[PDB]
Amino acid sequence: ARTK
Amino acid sequence: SPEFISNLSMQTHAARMRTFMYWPSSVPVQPEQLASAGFYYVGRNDDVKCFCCDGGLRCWESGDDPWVEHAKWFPRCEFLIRMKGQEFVD
Ligand SMILES: [Zn+2]
Repeated sequence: ARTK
Repeated sequence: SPEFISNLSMQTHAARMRTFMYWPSSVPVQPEQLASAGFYYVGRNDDVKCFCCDGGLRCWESGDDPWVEHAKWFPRCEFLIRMKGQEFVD
């Protein structure tokens, strides 16, 4: 998961 | 429930689970894992946000643990700390  | 709230409409586990109605079932992370960790679906792609800290995450992959991702990207989230403790968050 990564930040938007 | 934490003192601080970014999305009051998503304060309840039941509300957060409801956003996963149209969650793509090809994404390899289950809605209950996300909702339990404070996340709700914002309705585009696999984009989610935490109801407490407003932290936003996408591109969920097999093996991702929503609690572990919550603590690595948004380590000062009040909900995260109340649920898992200062001790869990690097
Ligand atoms: Zn959070």
